[PDB]
Amino acid sequence: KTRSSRAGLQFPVGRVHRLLRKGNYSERVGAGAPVYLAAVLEYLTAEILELAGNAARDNKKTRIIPRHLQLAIRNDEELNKLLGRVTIAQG
Amino acid sequence: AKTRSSRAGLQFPVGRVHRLLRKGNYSERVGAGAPVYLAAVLEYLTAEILELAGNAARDNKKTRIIPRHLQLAIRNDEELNKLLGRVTIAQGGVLPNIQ
Amino acid sequence: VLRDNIQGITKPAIRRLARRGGVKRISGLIYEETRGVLKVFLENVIRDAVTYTEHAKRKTVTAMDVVYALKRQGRTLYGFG
Amino acid sequence: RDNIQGITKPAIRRLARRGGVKRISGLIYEETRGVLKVFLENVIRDAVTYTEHAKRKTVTAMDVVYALKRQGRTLYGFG
Amino acid sequence: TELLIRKLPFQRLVREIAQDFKTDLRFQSSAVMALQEACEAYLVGLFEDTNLCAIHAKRVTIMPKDIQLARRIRGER
Amino acid sequence: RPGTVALREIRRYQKSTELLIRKLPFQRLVREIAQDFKTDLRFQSSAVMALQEACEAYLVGLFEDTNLCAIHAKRVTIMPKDIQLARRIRGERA
Amino acid sequence: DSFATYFRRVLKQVHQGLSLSREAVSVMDSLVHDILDRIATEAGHLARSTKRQTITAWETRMAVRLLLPGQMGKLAESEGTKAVLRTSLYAI
Amino acid sequence: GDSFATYFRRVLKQVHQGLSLSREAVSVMDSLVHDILDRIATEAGHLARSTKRQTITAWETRMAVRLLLPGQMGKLAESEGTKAVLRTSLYAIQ
DNA sequence: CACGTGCCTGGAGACTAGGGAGTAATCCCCTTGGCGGTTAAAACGCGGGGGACAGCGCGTACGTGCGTTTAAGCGGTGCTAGAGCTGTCTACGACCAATTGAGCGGCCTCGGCACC
DNA sequence: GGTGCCGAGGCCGCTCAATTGGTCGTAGACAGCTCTAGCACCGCTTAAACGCACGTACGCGCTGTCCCCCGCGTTTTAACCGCCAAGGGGATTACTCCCTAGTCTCCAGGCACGTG
Repeated sequence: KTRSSRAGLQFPVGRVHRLLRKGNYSERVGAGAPVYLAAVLEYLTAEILELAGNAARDNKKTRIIPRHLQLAIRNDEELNKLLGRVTIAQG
Repeated sequence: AKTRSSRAGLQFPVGRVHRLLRKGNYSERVGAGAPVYLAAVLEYLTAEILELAGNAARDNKKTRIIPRHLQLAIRNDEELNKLLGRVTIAQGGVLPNIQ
Repeated sequence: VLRDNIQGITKPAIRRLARRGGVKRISGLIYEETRGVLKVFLENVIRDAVTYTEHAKRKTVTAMDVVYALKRQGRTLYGFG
Repeated sequence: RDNIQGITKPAIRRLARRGGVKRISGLIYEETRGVLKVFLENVIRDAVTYTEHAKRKTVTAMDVVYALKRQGRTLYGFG
Repeated sequence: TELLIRKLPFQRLVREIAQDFKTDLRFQSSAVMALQEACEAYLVGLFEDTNLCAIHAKRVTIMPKDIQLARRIRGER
Repeated sequence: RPGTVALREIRRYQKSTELLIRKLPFQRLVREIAQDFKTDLRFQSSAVMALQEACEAYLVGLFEDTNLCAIHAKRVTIMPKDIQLARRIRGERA
Repeated sequence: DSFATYFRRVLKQVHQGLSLSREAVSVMDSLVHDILDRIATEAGHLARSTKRQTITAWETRMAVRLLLPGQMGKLAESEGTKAVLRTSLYAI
Repeated sequence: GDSFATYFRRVLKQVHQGLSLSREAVSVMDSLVHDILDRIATEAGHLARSTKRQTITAWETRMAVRLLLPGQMGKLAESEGTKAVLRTSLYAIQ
């Protein structure tokens, strides 16, 4: 029934569409834009959480902490390029 | 008199600035005072920049303002330089510093 | 009235920050320069923060204004909104 | 010829002199060509995607201006 | 990881600076914490660039000229 | 005489505002580097001019910044270490 | 308005023996919102540049290629493309 | 179609009547005014969206000017804007 | 933090209806390609002199450590400023239809300048 | 100091965008109320800053060298300018049709709570 189940994703296509409408980035928003944005956010979040989980396993902690997120972001060179001007609280 | 530029005593066109604000799609609705304020601000900015560029042209014994004088006006002044630091002006050159 | 509180950034605090940064030895004149640099950056951020608060006709500088001011300065901030 | 040699030695010496330098070492030119080529890559790879989005087979000055604006080095004389 | 500036002196510094821009202001603790984290990150980055500059000059002690050079190169002035 | 000429060259080129890269080699270079991303492309002469007048400005800014860190090290000669340090500090790359 | 549940869902499917802390959820949420905002602003800028007032799949595929460089811009494109393509298959 | 050439010439004649504006300088200042207008407008849009307000009034575009033009020039520009808004408001003499 | 449980507002499906733009054909601007002259710039070679670098010694200021001071952090305790929410009214800004003159382009004048 | 060209400047026609007038729905100003969260104060104490002695790692000045850039004259090259062909794609217009805003139900999944 839901568009997320249609696209085989987990991020909410409806929520991404609502955020796109509320942000007022253009007068009309296409139908495929929320699906594509949800897919890209899926891939990015999956990669970031994979790296953070690798860091947590290295630090032998079962929980993920903003320090682990900072290590994950600043260890991978490409994600470092994307988020180089970012400072994370308690990191 | 008529219009809004002459009503506020602004050389810059209030209506054109209003149209630009509408076309840029920066918010759903644009208030009445926003184009007037923005036209006044831009008129003052261009007055300062043009006065500085004209002074640079006079110091160069030149009667025509080219982009080089604009870059001299932007960089020599200590404030416009802060506002337009990351801006490259075509055929603008650089100030003579020789370290 | 609060006066001469720039000295609240103690010499050991700047030393700890420098050691975290990666330095090994610090000259004696680094502390005053660092206090000046911190004061300049703090003024730049706080002016935009209080501008944001004035815009909303608020009297308390909300963290959602400081994060916006920092985002404006080019140094974003995650963890507060 | 890699065609990067079009940015020849005197064409870097003149540009550095406009920079303000007084003496240039012999190994500066290779690093300078590398810097120039990576900057050109970073700008062209955006000024080409802009045309590809506009479904155009040519690169115009407006696309290059937008690409330069993305990297943070705005250009004013064009568009 | 851990805050390196003491909380109370930094809060008093922030209040003293902000009293110039708008008197009788108020700060909520989240804002002061955000400012502290941002300033610590900024100073750590600045000292990273300062150590780079010091190593560049065949030196191991960071000196005021190193901080000045790092700030001039980074753009801020 | 080892100096002097460089000083006059600096004074002349800083006062001038022309383009210091030969037009045709830069045009060929930009075409070659662009042909990788999308084959059979055409460039407006204004686009090539915009790219040239952006690359020249960036290079001259980088050379001023590397001159700062060359004189800072009690030198007058710029070396690839200076360029690498300037690019590292500016945040462009390593 | 948060992605906390979706963050936990995506974590549990990649690292079974892991959990996300509240601060981690907050920073992840802010990061995802900022990335979405950046992509949306680039898409809207592209749409205005082309004199069109719709953000379609084209204006987002050609915006992630501007934000994310070739490391994943040639891969997150591939992951994104299957998503819009799969919707067409389910409809028929 | 959309430019500011005549107004630039008018302002220059008002300030430095003896001088004249070149075509390249007209283009540079046209782009400069467009860029400054875009920056102020987008900052006022951010300010409007921050307080859950969908209108961009004079208050928003004054706070944006103060926030984006720090220093003496910002205070002068705000004074000029308030003077212009007041002059418009005095046409409420009806 | 995971596994029931209740629940409720946002997401989804069906319909309307309306215009954004996708497609096609056409005019033609201009960007690619080529050729020829000519000539300014670049590549090469060489001598020479400044300066990059390494080494050595002096003195000097800094990290370490110890005793001293101090004020930050904790934990209440109390007071109230105002952030935030709700209800209600109205000034305002989007919108349309009619009117008109301000700025743009064509065209004729004329000084600024790059040149010798 | 003398000169030709070319880009800017002023006058007129006009049209298209700005202005004027009226309407209406709602976004927002505005008043009132609440509670929460920020401010000011109390004392303990103990981590942390601070003051001093000190030896030593290290900055900095002097010196020597040898070398690697600089300047300059020469030859080669290829860039710059003028000119022609051309056709490939940029930009418009006509049309429609198909995508999307808006609205009405209808329902579930994801938010919050409880639990061992």
